[PDB]
Amino acid sequence: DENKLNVRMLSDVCMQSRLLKEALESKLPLALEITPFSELWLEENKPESRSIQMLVIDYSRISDDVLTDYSSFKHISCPDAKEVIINCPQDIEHKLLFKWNNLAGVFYIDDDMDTLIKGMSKILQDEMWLTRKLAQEYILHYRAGNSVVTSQMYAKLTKREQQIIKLLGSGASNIEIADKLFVSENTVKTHLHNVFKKINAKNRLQALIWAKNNIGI
Amino acid sequence: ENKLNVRMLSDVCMQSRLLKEALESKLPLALEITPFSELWLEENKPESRSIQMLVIDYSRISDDVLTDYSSFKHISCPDAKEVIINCPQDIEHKLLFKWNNLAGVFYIDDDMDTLIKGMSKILQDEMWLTRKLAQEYILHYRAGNSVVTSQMYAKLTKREQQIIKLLGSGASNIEIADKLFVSENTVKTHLHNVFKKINAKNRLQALIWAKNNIGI
Ligand SMILES: Nc1nc2c(ncn2[C@@H]2O[C@@H]3COP(=O)(O)O[C@H]4[C@@H](O)[C@H](n5cnc6c(=O)[nH]c(N)nc65)O[C@@H]4COP(=O)(O)O[C@H]3[C@H]2O)c(=O)[nH]1
Ligand SMILES: Nc1nc2c(ncn2[C@@H]2O[C@@H]3COP(=O)(O)O[C@H]4[C@@H](O)[C@H](n5cnc6c(=O)[nH]c(N)nc65)O[C@@H]4COP(=O)(O)O[C@H]3[C@H]2O)c(=O)[nH]1
Repeated sequence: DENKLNVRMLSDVCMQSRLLKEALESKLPLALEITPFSELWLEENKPESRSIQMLVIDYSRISDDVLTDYSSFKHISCPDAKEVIINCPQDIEHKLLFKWNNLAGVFYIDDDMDTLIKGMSKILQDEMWLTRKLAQEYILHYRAGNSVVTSQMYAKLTKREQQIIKLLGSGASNIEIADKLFVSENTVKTHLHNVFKKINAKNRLQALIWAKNNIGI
Repeated sequence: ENKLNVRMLSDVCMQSRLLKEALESKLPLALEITPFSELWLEENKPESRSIQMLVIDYSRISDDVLTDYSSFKHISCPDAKEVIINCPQDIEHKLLFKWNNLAGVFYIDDDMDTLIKGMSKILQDEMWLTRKLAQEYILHYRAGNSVVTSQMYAKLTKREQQIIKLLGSGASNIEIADKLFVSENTVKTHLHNVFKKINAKNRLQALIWAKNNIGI
């Protein structure tokens, strides 16, 4: 429906998902389609993807190897879409949540539907549904001048590889990188191919988008 | 009681609880949710013996939890009915026979109206099986066939096969060393290598495995 909010839920399709989809569409002015993380890469360049206004991210189906796929999907098709996490672990580390650049709300593995509908309805009115502590962490962090939280994959790279990535995620060219590290152009090309694991970049654009969101000062 | 004691093997999450609510509100049953990975903790609880139905969520199932399942079923609720949900449309019928009390299958794309319709037929002691699936049962069992040999079995070495096959007849350690003319501590050492592949925490799991996985 043209009237409704275009929402895309990253999860399995199954009895439960479809039940959830039904439950949401019943009580809120939104049109939800389900797309598994594994299939995200196929939606990246579809025209209808550009119309998503909200991603419902099912944390209980998330994994490190789908993350690069997510980041390039977000940036390519719907960078302005809000993001909402469901099934978040209670004991989750606040800074791990900061990678969701448009995080609008978090719903926890043991939240009931009363809560999901109450929160979702507030998000749809452009409110946030964040916990007090979580809110406080944002403020502390950001207000104190910090932005990106450097991920774990990065810290697992060799020195050459780190240096080469840092630059990439500043938008440097291959040749630009070569010249800053005093190295052959094909040299850096060869490191990047190694770096496309486990960052998991199917290509350069991906990695470059990975870098911008995953490696910070 | 007054309600059927149903246990659903699945993740706990928004969706699962939604499903549980949806089920409990349309049928006379009391559902609790227990994740596969956590099944071994429930194996020896008193309340596990009260389970009358297992709703097995195929989408959350893997081979490493299977031997955990078969020992749980047999120790705690061998007579409980089994009902599969989120089954792949294209699943190979023979693979389904390992559920000794299968009563119903629900497929990845079945809607709730179908879930409620079948569950009610099951609660009336009817089955919710596809025409072909029913047919495959008859063809197979009618022709006197029994356990379908797993893929895990076919993967281990002839030595290990021979030793397992005998275990899955209920032979002793020494009885096995003696049929294969081998050292008693030799068979013990193969079993350990097998328990790893099979995923048996112990010998009991192992032999409950062989019974359900290594006919004929
Ligand atoms: N009277 C009052 N109490 C407050 C307020 N803020 C926090 N609390 C208390 O602190 C508990 C946990 O807050 P939370 O971690 O932010 O976690 C909250 C928050 O994440 C969400 N939530 C509940 N209601 C609202 C709401 O009206 N607005 C927003 N933005 N979030 C809410 O649900 C979670 C648990 O809700 P509770 O069971 O109510 O549990 C709340 C409530 O007992 C407040 O402004 N007024
Ligand atoms: N009028 C009639 N048509 C039959 C009969 N048996 C099978 N069909 C036709 O065959 C289709 C697929 O059969 P199925 O694999 O058993 O697959 C069926 C079966 O697994 C289940 N189902 C539907 N209704 C019933 C029911 O009343 N009893 C049982 N036991 N299963 C049902 O849902 C699946 C899809 O159902 P359908 O959309 O109806 O699609 C059914 C229906 O079009 C029958 O006895 N009478």
